[PDB]
Amino acid sequence: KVFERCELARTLKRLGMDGYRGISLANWMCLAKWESGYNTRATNYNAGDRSTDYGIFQINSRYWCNDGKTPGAVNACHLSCSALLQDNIADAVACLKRVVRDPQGIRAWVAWRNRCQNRDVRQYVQGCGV
Ligand SMILES: CC(=O)N[C@@H]1[C@@H](O)[C@H](O[C@@H]2O[C@H](CO)[C@@H](O[C@@H]3O[C@H](CO)[C@@H](O)[C@H](O)[C@H]3NC(C)=O)[C@H](O)[C@H]2NC(C)=O)[C@@H](CO)O[C@H]1O
Repeated sequence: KVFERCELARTLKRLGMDGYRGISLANWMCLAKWESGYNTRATNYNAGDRSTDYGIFQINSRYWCNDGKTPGAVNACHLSCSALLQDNIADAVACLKRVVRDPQGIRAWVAWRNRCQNRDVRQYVQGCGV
């Protein structure tokens, strides 16, 4: 499903996203916007290493989830990539929390790096009452 901006903001806040590991909700909002357009069914196949990015947060199948088709997969989230394609994003949020705990943190998300890092992201949560 495709979340409406404020609907997503409220869901993430409710799931403990606001300030997680020091990262703001607006930053998470910007990340989701540019990674998937708030679409939980979004998938991106990377011909290079044969890995795929899954869900609203576009989490990669080589290091975080298992899709059974990616070489050298690590499955750090100990979760099937299918759970990252659900309308209910609780599983995705739990894996995202694991992803960010690694050394490079939020820099793990290229779209966030390109369109959010070092920029003003206050607009993504404006008028959402979060
Ligand atoms: C959200 C998402 O799935 N993003 C993907 C990126 O996370 C991914 O980058 C790679 O992540 C792994 C795991 O964090 C990096 O290896 C970790 O790096 C630390 C410190 O360097 C090391 O101590 C860990 O052992 C190591 N993990 C393992 C299991 O080896 C890896 O270096 C990251 N790659 C790069 C190029 O920075 C990228 C690329 O795979 O894809 C995103 O979709």
